[PDB]
Formats: sequence, C-alpha cells, structure tokens
Amino acid sequence: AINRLQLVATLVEREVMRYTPAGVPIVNCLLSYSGQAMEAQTARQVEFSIEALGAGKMASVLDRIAPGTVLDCVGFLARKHKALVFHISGLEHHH
Amino acid sequence: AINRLQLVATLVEREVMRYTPAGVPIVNCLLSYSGQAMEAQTARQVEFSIEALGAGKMASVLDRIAPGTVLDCVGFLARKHKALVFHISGLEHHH
Repeated sequence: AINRLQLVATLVEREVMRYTPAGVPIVNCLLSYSGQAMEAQTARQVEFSIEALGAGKMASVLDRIAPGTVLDCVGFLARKHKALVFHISGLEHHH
Repeated sequence: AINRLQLVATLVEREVMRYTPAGVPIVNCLLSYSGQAMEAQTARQVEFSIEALGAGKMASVLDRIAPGTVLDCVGFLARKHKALVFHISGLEHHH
C-alpha cells in the first residue's frame, strides 16, 4: 500500500544523534511547512510543523544540515512508538 | 512548496457531515494504514491511523463510502485548527 509524503519544509531543529539497539543511527528533527494548497477548492494558506526523522545514512545527512535550511523531503508516515512521525527516505537542498 | 501525501488506507469511521460558515461541507474521518515501507533501509511493517477530511465535493464523496472500504487517497497535510489532519483532494476505490 502506498504511503508517501513529499514535503518542502524548513529544518527548525534537530536532536543529538541516537542509536537503535542494532546500532542504526537516528536523528529526530522538527520541520516547518509554509505554503499553499492549490488542492483545496479555494486556494488556501497552509502552515504546520511536523516531527520527522532520518535513519541510517539519512541520519548522517541530517546531522550535518544547519537549522534554517529548506529541504525537499520524501518519505513515509509511521507511528512514533498515537502520534505520527515523518520518516525521511530522500532529501535534497531545495535551493 | 510541495505538500502531498499519497496513502492507500481503509476507511475506519466517518463523522456526520458538518458545514463551514460559508456552507462548505466537511466530512471528518479516520483512516487506517497497514503496509510496508520499502523506503526504510530494512523493509519494515508500518501501521498507523490518521485523521482525514474531505471538503466540498470530496465531503459528498466520503459521505457515501462504507466503513471498511479501502481508498486510494491523495491530498495534503494541514493543522487541525498542534495535531495534523490529512485533507483528501482526490480519491479512488483501491479495488
């Protein structure tokens, strides 16, 4: 079943890298979205923040990105462990 | 800025139709996702539920769908009014 989120958003903050029991690194972060949903009947402004994380190489990538940076993100939604988290599977600098 | 969620998910429940002050109908619902994220380094099972809504014609569409139905949804994330809600902008029966 498809579960795919594409989001262009600003990195607001990130937590110190942590590791799963298997030794996989995880970086939790907060992203801030600000834009327009043309998908709504009347175009409307949309603004929200969302908890995200990168695992494995994506943790390493996030760990080197400055807060304030706008990121083009793809990935999937999942349960935190209830609240949801955006798992980032792919990332580019927007600009 | 892109903000687009694609999700194949089961309609669990829906609320009675309500209306905005402008007379736009809204149907709030709960969707349940169960699948696999191949986007994670190790393929992993993912299961969660997410609050969603349809507005305008999409409210009318949701209002006629039986709970238990699997839906192929597209749309965007937004703030409920903080918690997030999946605004559905497009819908098909999965099967």
